[PDB]
Amino acid sequence: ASVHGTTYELLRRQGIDTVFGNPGSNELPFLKDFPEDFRYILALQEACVVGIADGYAQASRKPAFINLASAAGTGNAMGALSNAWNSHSPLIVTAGQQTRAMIGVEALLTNVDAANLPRPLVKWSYEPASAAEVPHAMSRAIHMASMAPQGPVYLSVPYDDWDKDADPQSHHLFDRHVSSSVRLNDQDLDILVKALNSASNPAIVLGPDVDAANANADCVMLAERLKAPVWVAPSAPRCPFPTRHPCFRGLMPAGIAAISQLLEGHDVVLVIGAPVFRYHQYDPGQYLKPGTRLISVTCDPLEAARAPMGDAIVADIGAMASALANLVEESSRQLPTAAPEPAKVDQDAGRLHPETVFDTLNDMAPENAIYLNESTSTTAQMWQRLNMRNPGSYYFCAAGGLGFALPAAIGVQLAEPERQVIAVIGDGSANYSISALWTAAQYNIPTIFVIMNNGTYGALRWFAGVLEAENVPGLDVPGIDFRALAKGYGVQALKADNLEQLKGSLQEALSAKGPVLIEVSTVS
Amino acid sequence: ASVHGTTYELLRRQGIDTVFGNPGSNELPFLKDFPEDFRYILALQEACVVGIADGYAQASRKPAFINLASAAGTGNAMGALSNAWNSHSPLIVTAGQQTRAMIGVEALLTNVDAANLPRPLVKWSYEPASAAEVPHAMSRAIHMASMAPQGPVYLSVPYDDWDKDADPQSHHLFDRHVSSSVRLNDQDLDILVKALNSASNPAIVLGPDVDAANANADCVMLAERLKAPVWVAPSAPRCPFPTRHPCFRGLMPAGIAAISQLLEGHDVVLVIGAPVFRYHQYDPGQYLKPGTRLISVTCDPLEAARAPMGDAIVADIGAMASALANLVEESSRQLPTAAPEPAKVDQDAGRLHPETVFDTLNDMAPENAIYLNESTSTTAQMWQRLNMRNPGSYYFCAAGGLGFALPAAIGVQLAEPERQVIAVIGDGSANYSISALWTAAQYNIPTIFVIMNNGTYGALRWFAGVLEAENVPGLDVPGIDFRALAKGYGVQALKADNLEQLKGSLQEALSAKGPVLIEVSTVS
Amino acid sequence: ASVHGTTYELLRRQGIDTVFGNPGSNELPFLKDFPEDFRYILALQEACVVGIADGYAQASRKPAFINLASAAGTGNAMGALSNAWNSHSPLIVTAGQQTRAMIGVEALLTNVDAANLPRPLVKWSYEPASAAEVPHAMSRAIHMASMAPQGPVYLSVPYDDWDKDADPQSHHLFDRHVSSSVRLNDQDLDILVKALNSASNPAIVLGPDVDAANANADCVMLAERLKAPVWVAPSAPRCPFPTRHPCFRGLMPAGIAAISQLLEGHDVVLVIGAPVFRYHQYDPGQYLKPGTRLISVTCDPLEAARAPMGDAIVADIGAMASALANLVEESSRQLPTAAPEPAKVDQDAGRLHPETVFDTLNDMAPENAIYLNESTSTTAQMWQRLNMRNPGSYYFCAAGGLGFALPAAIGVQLAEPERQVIAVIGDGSANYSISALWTAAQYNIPTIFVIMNNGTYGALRWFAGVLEAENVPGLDVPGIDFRALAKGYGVQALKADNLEQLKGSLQEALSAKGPVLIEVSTVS
Ligand SMILES: Cc1ncc(Cn2c(C)c(CCOP(=O)(O)OP(=O)(O)O)sc2=O)c(N)n1
Ligand SMILES: Cc1ncc(Cn2c(C)c(CCOP(=O)(O)OP(=O)(O)O)sc2=O)c(N)n1
Ligand SMILES: Cc1ncc(Cn2c(C)c(CCOP(=O)(O)OP(=O)(O)O)sc2=O)c(N)n1
Ligand SMILES: [Ca+2]
Ligand SMILES: [Ca+2]
Ligand SMILES: [Ca+2]
Ligand SMILES: [Ca+2]
Ligand SMILES: [Ca+2]
Ligand SMILES: [Ca+2]
Ligand SMILES: [Ca+2]
Ligand SMILES: [Ca+2]
Ligand SMILES: [Ca+2]
Ligand SMILES: [Cl-]
Ligand SMILES: [Cl-]
Ligand SMILES: [Cl-]
Ligand SMILES: [Mg+2]
Ligand SMILES: [Mg+2]
Repeated sequence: ASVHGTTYELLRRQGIDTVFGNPGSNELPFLKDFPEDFRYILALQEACVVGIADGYAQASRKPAFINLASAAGTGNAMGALSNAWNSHSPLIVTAGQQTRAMIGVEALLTNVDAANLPRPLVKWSYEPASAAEVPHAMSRAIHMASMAPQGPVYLSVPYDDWDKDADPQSHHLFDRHVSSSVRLNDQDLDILVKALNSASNPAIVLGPDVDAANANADCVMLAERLKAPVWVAPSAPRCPFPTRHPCFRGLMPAGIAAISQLLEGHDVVLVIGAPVFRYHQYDPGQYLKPGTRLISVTCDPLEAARAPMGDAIVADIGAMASALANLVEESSRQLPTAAPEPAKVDQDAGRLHPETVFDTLNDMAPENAIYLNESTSTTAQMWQRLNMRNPGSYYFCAAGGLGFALPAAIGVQLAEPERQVIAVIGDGSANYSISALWTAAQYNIPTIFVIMNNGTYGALRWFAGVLEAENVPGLDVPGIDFRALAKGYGVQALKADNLEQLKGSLQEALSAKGPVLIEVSTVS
Repeated sequence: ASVHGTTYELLRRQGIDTVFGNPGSNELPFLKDFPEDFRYILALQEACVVGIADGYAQASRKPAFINLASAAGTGNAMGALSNAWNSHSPLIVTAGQQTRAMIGVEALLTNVDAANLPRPLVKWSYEPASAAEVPHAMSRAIHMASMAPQGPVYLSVPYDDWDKDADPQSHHLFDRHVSSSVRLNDQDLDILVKALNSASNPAIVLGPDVDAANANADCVMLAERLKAPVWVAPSAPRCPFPTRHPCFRGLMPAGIAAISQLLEGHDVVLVIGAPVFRYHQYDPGQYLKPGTRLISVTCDPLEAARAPMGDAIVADIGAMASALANLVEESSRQLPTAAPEPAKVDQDAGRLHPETVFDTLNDMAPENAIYLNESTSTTAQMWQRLNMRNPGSYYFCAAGGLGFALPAAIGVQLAEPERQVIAVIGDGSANYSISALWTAAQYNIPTIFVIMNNGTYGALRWFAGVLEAENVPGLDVPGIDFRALAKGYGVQALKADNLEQLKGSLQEALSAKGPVLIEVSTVS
Repeated sequence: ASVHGTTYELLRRQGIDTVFGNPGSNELPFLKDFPEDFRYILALQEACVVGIADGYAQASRKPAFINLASAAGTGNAMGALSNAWNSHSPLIVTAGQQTRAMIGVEALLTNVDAANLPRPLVKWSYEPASAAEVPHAMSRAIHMASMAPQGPVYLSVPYDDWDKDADPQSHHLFDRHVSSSVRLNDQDLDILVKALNSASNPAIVLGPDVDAANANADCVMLAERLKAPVWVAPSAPRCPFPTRHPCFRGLMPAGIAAISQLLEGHDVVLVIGAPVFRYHQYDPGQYLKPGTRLISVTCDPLEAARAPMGDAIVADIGAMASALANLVEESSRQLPTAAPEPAKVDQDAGRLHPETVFDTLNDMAPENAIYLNESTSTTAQMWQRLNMRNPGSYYFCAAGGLGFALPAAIGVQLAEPERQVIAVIGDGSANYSISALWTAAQYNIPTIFVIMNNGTYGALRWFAGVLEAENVPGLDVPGIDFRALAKGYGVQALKADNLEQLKGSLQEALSAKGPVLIEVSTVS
């Protein structure tokens, strides 16, 4: 067998059946004779390719396979990889290299020092030393992406390798099963459970790796048993808990002092599946107040090492959440009472308040909708206003890199064809990966894109306000017609300049058979 | 408090009380006011510093702390770090940097691009962005070295940082407990146990991480229950099993074909705490024969990813070995019978056969001796001839890097003051880290060094033989007087030119109160 | 032809005829059939191999070729490479890699991520993607080491490559001539010359790249024409000027304030072949005083970029020094008068003052002796007391990394068989690369080693004094018998406990036919 045949068999045997890509000449020998059981999803720029694959992997809870055009294609995707690193997304990023005979002279399209190119944003990065090594290297890439803590990996392959003879002993790669589904030993787990049972006022903080593990329901059971309030760790890339469950307390502010104040009076704080903590703003103070002990369960040694406080356990989040949920006692304390409904913001017949948009989405969207957020100035109100009952219902750029939500919403919608995906994206953010719209049109992936148009980089204006920073250039983005951009890429386009029109536009979008973009005129 | 005071308190609170070092000017501000409860162990060159620390960490089963002289000191230690990487040794390697005000001009002793210097031989490498970050970075270094899979880490600190004010919130670092003591979830563990119980002819292969975890006794119980032969994985850095236990079958040859042949007819092969596999010689063939299934338990995702065959489970070796030993059924098969005694090689009254040396050591050494091996041409016979009943009884350079055993034997002896350490080191290997002898003399660490002197790089001569390689230069090392070298560094020196003298020399060495070097004249 | 045959022909055609090495199994297929016109120089540890090659390259003013044992051998040499980087030494460092078929499984002796290992201490680092690329990669290594600014490079070669068929088109590599012998364009050079001619009180500062270029005599002509005092830039790795020439003013102190004070009143300061500046101690103040303009000529863009003051010209030092020396006017100012003789330090009949040792060496050594310095506390007095009339007369570890002078002195002596080499090395420094002595013995390279024995790391004691740092551990190195160490490696050994004996020992050493080590008892 050839390296090509053996590699596609390895992929198929490891559950991979879709290639997200934008092709180049070094990749044509990989893509030729493309197997009839595989699906190729084309996107027009590599930030889009990787964003789509990332949404697909996150929602499907399995690795996604990517093929990019040598160094330039890889480089165009590196902002996307920064988000993927922070969300622990299992992405197998492959790129073609020049023919081995032409690497030394650095012919056009030679990826120089290839394995160094995507660092430090990948778990593993490699170029094989021979053609027959390629299937083994691909095996390594699959498993390195998939083992806890999951993450992106990179493999560069000289284009002449594919037609060469494979090692027949590569068949041993095909059915390898590799597990990191592990949890704390019984003795030490019993110590932790007893600490939780003995707490007089426990709190729980949950991060994205809970949703990635589909540990949400187990965490609900855990919070109910412990009668504990539940927060979402700051800068949340995913939603790990039903947002109208009685224990739910919302998104933590991304500040050191703000978090220690929120946790004050809680004697044991159990953090699961989050870094401790993804702060953002400068908000100096105490990491914890006296009287609060923190215990973190994380899938990532790098998270455990860098926490500035608390104990940590490095283990699989699904295995730990299940074990804890089933081992803790039923506390006789009273169950926390549900947060009140958010207020209705006054809304006239003019431009939309973001609060109005979120309330209307919550009113009209199906109860199993999936939301994506890249409307940076409105995140707190989004979290308060969307009832998200189910797992896999929310995604936000995990490293704060704009250009994620628009393509990721297409990948999530491909992963979850029966759940309506609604991406809420600011007018600034919408441009970064605008060409991703084409893929939704071409494959008829019926994502709904809600563009929040206020003409400015709102979150930066606000931050310039808190800095008292005068004369900052580059904060306004006037003069973009998003309906025309949608038309440009073949996506149905609507515009909502007021509440009446927003409702009408959503009704049309929700019953459409294809992707729809709604440009919403929002308040400055 | 100062960064200096806070950092030493963090070290003390995390169980660190010894600094292995060779000082330079960038390190003096760290080493000043050296705490009276800490111990500084000086060595004369950095391969020696790190080799001593490495033996200490491996034998003590806890992290060792190192302080090296900027870039040059770090660089001199990089061969030592290659071994430490392969043995998963928890080494916290620190080095001083120029004062922050002088880094930009690249004053003498500026470590340029410092964090890149020890890559790829460290798990984590870093220089903090400010003085107040230093204690947090040190915390990260401690935990990154100590979490499974253990390994060396690197921290560079500008010398002006130590006198600066620490963050008072650094006190939260002091008592952090971080655990990776995890094992496979119950459901999947039950599947594995049933596969082991159902095997008709199981075999067990054990690697160094078993000895590192002190999982040896549990693996004995496991092998006894399964009535299974036990091999040591190839290129063994440690001994994971009593070498005269009835199940023991010895060191596997480091070849692909040789291993698949040895495993033929075994239906399930359980590998614990080893890469799959650390082959060395070219020996092409089948990874496994038809009919053999392999299951690997490893502490290291990188090992699981690169195995060319078999299933894998990534977990703590101590936790897994304990669980398996206690969950498997007692097989009704007959217990394997012990390997026969090795033959006595004919020995005249002249130069010593290596076999004679090992037999004599086995006869005379205490039953709790600890051996180190850097006699590269004699490893197979060493493994056959030393009865090593106890854990922690054997060390061999895990990446094949010479210059390990001589300093490591000093560190092991410091770690295990009641167990006589005996390092068996070839005349070629002895030179790499010869100056380490001084540290044994100065601190009166009573290691015994047995120099196998045959005047040549024997293993390379042999390999040149199998290659039919003629006219290879550089294979002979005549003209070294090891007794004079020992005298040079203050270590008692003896010479054994025949068996009579070997016995006499060992008797003297074994009753000595200090380190002793015996130069043994061995056959070409 | 094979890759082996083609590669040795390329080496021979590019002027390489000597391999400095310590062999391992991955290198045997390179070293087999070693050409009869090449010379292999074995050393016992890789810091020694590279130090010897470095002295050889620096003194010969041509590249030196090195072959090391995979990752461990490379790593053991990395302290040596730190010095080589700072001295711009043209070193071609090669190492063997595992066979391509065994790289993926990471068999023992696989150099993982090989090209990253020696970074950031090399100009270029690479592993070829195929066997037929090896000669081209070697060509690249040769030229990258040899082009200004010269420096070390690294090439890793899988051992199976050597026997494969070469590309016949590789013959075009053999006679390539690559030049960087360039100087500033005529127009801008005329501007510089006019600035020098117009200066009322010029000074000249010279660094190691002047001696590397053999630009010394041209700089003498330049200083004589300009009637300018001449200093050696701080932390000097080489001597660029006759030390008793009337213009010579000695070694600059390695401090910011000290240098600006020395240069005060000089209106134009021309720096040639040095960084601006290799400061060491913290000595804050002005980079230059008002009224001083600095102009730097450097072979190294990295030096020009990081200078904190002055203009710079990046060009070949030999070409620039020649052009300037021949273009400037003869100033009618008076020639500077020579520095006075240094004082004779009072010396009793006991332990030797370092000043006495240097005075006696100056009295007895030939006028074309070559000195190496690794006696860190005595450098200022060494520079004042040795009359070094000729180029290539002084070497000091360019990155401050100890372990350079002992092996480098052997390489320099091999490069300059008619010039007596005398290495003056402190008792602390002597241990780092002590095994290098063996190579001097075995090849009968008649270097003289003068060990300055005061029992302590003197320069660090002094620095601990200026820091007022109390309780610093690890500063004393008692209990080393250097005569026994020399005996151990087959080198004639003498001891000088007083002046009478020093004179007697030097007389014997100077007339000896082989290497000689003299252990000198010096004052604390
Ligand atoms: C790739 C990239 N570029 C720039 C930014 C910086 N940035 C920018 C430009 C923001 C403004 C986004 O504007 P928007 O219209 O999408 O949303 P808002 O008006 O609600 O802030 S928020 C933010 O962090 C980024 N995070 N990622
Ligand atoms: C740092 C380093 N340098 C070189 C080698 C290569 N090497 C060398 C030089 C060997 C010969 C060791 O000679 P010895 O006298 O210690 O033992 P034997 O005579 O029994 O082989 S075995 C081997 O792998 C190495 N492994 N590590
Ligand atoms: C590899 C390495 N390790 C440690 C140092 C630190 N160091 C050390 C240890 C010095 C003392 C040298 O002692 P010596 O006996 O050779 O000479 P003096 O007594 O004259 O200082 S000077 C110095 O910078 C270094 N520069 N390089
Ligand atoms: Ca109102
Ligand atoms: Ca509502
Ligand atoms: Ca906006
Ligand atoms: Ca016989
Ligand atoms: Ca016996
Ligand atoms: Ca030998
Ligand atoms: Ca006097
Ligand atoms: Ca004199
Ligand atoms: Ca000294
Ligand atoms: Cl358990
Ligand atoms: Cl479980
Ligand atoms: Cl010109
Ligand atoms: Mg990069
Ligand atoms: Mg490196």
